[PDB]
Amino acid sequence: MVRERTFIAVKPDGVQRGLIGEIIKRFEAKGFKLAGMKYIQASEDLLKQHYIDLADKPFYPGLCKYMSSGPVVAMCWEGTGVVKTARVMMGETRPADSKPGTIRGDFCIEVGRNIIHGSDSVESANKEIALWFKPEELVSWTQTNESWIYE
Amino acid sequence: MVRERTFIAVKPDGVQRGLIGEIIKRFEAKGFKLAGMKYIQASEDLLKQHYIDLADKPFYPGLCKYMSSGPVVAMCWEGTGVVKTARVMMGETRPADSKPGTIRGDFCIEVGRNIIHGSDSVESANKEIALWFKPEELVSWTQTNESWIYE
Amino acid sequence: MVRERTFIAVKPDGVQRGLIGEIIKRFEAKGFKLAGMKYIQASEDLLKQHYIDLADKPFYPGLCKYMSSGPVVAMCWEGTGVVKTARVMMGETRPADSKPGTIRGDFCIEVGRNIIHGSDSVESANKEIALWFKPEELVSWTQTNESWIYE
Amino acid sequence: MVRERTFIAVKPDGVQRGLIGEIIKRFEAKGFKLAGMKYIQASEDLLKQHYIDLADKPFYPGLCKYMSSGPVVAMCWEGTGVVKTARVMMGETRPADSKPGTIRGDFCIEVGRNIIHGSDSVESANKEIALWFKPEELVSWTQTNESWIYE
Amino acid sequence: MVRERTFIAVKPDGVQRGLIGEIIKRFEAKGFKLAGMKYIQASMSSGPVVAMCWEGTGVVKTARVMMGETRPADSKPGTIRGDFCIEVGRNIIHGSDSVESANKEIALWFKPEELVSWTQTNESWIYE
Amino acid sequence: MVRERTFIAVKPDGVQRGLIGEIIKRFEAKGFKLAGMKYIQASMSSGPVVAMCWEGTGVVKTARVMMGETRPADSKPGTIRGDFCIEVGRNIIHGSDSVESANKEIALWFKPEELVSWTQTNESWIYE
Ligand SMILES: Nc1ncnc2c1ncn2[C@@H]1O[C@H](COP(=O)(O)OP(=O)(O)O)[C@@H](O)[C@H]1O
Ligand SMILES: Nc1ncnc2c1ncn2[C@@H]1O[C@H](COP(=O)(O)OP(=O)(O)O)[C@@H](O)[C@H]1O
Ligand SMILES: Nc1ncnc2c1ncn2[C@@H]1O[C@H](COP(=O)(O)OP(=O)(O)O)[C@@H](O)[C@H]1O
Ligand SMILES: Nc1ncnc2c1ncn2[C@@H]1O[C@H](COP(=O)(O)OP(=O)(O)O)[C@@H](O)[C@H]1O
Ligand SMILES: [Mg+2]
Ligand SMILES: [Mg+2]
Ligand SMILES: [Mg+2]
Ligand SMILES: [Mg+2]
Repeated sequence: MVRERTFIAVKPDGVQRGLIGEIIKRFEAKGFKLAGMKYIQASEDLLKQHYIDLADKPFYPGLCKYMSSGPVVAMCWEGTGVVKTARVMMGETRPADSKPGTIRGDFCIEVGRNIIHGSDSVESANKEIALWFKPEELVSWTQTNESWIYE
Repeated sequence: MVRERTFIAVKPDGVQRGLIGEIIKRFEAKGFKLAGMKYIQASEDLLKQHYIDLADKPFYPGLCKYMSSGPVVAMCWEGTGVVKTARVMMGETRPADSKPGTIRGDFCIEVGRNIIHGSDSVESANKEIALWFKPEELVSWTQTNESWIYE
Repeated sequence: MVRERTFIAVKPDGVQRGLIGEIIKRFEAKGFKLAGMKYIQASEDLLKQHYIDLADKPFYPGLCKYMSSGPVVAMCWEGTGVVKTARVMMGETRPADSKPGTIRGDFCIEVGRNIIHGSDSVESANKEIALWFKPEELVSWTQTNESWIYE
Repeated sequence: MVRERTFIAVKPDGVQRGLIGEIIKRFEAKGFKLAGMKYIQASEDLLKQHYIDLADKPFYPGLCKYMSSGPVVAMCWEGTGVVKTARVMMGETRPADSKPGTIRGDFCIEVGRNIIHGSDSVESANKEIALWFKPEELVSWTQTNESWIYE
Repeated sequence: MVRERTFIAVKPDGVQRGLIGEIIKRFEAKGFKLAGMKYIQASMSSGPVVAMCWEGTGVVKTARVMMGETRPADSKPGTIRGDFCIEVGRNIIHGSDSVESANKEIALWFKPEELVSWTQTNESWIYE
Repeated sequence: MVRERTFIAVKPDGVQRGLIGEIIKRFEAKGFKLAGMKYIQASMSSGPVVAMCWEGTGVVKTARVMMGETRPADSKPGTIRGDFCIEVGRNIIHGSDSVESANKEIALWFKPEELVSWTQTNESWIYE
């Protein structure tokens, strides 16, 4: 019964500013299915791998330390088109360019404090999910209202 | 003053997923006036006429079938530019193309389970409202703060 | 498959103050099932019958005229214990004695403007539902998530 | 400073009815600190131990069976008086006796589908937290505005 | 008609934790009328407070009910202190405990210029 | 650090329709800092307005985005005008259109005493 998945994380600013439930609420209200979830303080080296494609960018060392500075909520969300749709729901990388109604549009201001992460593509999602989740931490179950979300 | 009216329906998935109140609340908040409301399981005959323009589309027979599967909330809403504005508030026909902040943007995933209907034009609204409501079932009244909504 | 029902109405102040959706939202969120709904401007004589047991009270003539002064949303809600549970959700007859968290506790101030009505007992509900609803206006359907509300 | 901790679980009906975010959001809003969170379909063995005190109750075997039917959200929350206060926020064991404003008061109907669990005491919390979480899975951190929550 | 009035303040912890709008929304939703509002660091004085005067039938006692008990521990869910805080020294909001207190507190915090006379157009749907 | 500041007013239709708290909650949620607040009938003057000064990086243009277009008809859902109103003459809120406008509007509506200097303790989670 399996459907596309993506990796979503509430960043340390999201946790510190009390937005975990508000963020999850939006993904539930959309009809997406929660397949995995954990709360951790990730190591700086874990984040260096998560953001490996950015290793040469000037903000990278500070981004990885920052993302390891507090707990994060790591999540796997599942549904048709969830990878691209979640990005839409978050807004742009820069909150300044994110529209009201989006998570970043509604809740934050700066690119370095943009509360949330979502995979940018299916292949990125597959890598990120495997990096953060062990296979047994991914739950298979079926939403009773699946009939009303998918024909 | 009598203003423009549109026909809005909460589809069976919208009723089943408990979004009636949320949808009505968005229209009240916007400033529009409720002019008619009933709750029915519509006949397939009625829906075939409702969607008569799409009678040759592949999805037509399934659409009408599905829209008559359960109760819907049928509404008439009144206010300046309410036809085009209600459509903006719902989003695009496909939720995948709808923006966060809109009803479909926030709440659903698939074009076949897109929780709500709105007339696409004034002429469409005139036909639909007459199809769903008897004249005696429409309510004319004046919002006390209508002067804070309209100059 | 039938379960207890009650009659709930959004009074004219509830409609005028934009609380229809907020009220319905609360009954949906609770797990109750919407069985019937209509929007009407009820006659003063209909209300005189609705409130017949109060015919000798000083506020009665003014209460019946008032309740016929604007549109009301008439509803039948269904579920285990719904009659008594809905009253709890509304608060006391007097908003002054209704606790925050209740509909009257949150949204109004005076006994004569207390936004909502609910049947006080099963026998009252049976009478009120029959007075306001024709039998065909009552919808039989089954909430897909009934399994998660009732064991 | 290390403060009191409690074990809180979103039950399978709570997950299925899309109330994860809403529940977490209430605990964040109150000022409590998230100290642990995982998402699992628990073994029936684990639940039999979780509820071991109720092993002779008629509802016990069905309870454990049901709690292992789907994924639950397992949580550790931290703060002054969090054990007794979390229980207040959920309501009474039976939703019928729970007040509007509480989680069960707002969201459910039956004692067997009462969406959430909280430890009934500190000693119960110590056992439950150890049963559901390995030491390495609990997160110690400091809320930046903790000084606006505690003097 | 000028109705009963009470003093309500969002305390510095209320301002710091971003609860100003949430508190105001509750009093507006209830049907009470905002009569006065300012934002000041008074000369507790650990930061800005929102000082307010709300007006309506029985607003003094009702606003206290809406806040919850003095201690959040004794405050019920649905109330402001019940939903949003934990400790007695960090209980986010203040409300006058009587008409006399209210009258004194209003006079202390507000100049008469700062109490605005107006009528909610929906007043006839709130007050008989 | 003193950051950029803009003038925002809840218009009389905004006050009359009970949207003050809702508007404030949006600016608090976004992470902007309330710098000044009053409530007055200015000498449009058809009733009370809530006058505010909000502070943060890019607050002038961002607050305009949060409001939506000048006309609610062109305002998108999610925005204040998009969610809550219909006509251009009843568009509930005002925001300065530039830093220069903001500076002038703030000076016009607020005395320097009424701009409170403070720091959100969560500032380090909003600003790098
Ligand atoms: N110019 C920048 N300055 C500081 N931080 C940045 C910048 N660009 C990106 N970041 C941070 O790095 C994270 C990952 O970057 P990237 O993968 O490019 O964006 P996204 O999160 O949209 O996929 C961003 O979410 C943001 O927190
Ligand atoms: N390609 C499609 N496949 C399935 N159902 C569709 C498709 N396109 C439209 N529908 C359904 O038919 C309904 C009516 O179509 P249409 O009138 O074109 O759109 P709208 O609802 O936006 O007015 C849509 O709301 C949608 O639920
Ligand atoms: N003392 C009173 N003064 C004015 N109106 C009243 C009074 N008591 C009751 N009412 C109005 O009459 C309605 C019906 O009264 P009743 O059936 O006694 O209360 P309830 O609505 O709780 O069943 C109330 O909801 C209220 O609007
Ligand atoms: N009489 C009952 N019938 C069915 N299930 C029950 C009954 N009483 C309790 N339960 C279930 O067992 C759970 C555990 O019981 P208990 O520990 O007594 O209550 P609480 O959950 O409030 O701590 C309850 O939350 C409820 O879901
Ligand atoms: Mg990237
Ligand atoms: Mg169409
Ligand atoms: Mg009665
Ligand atoms: Mg127990």
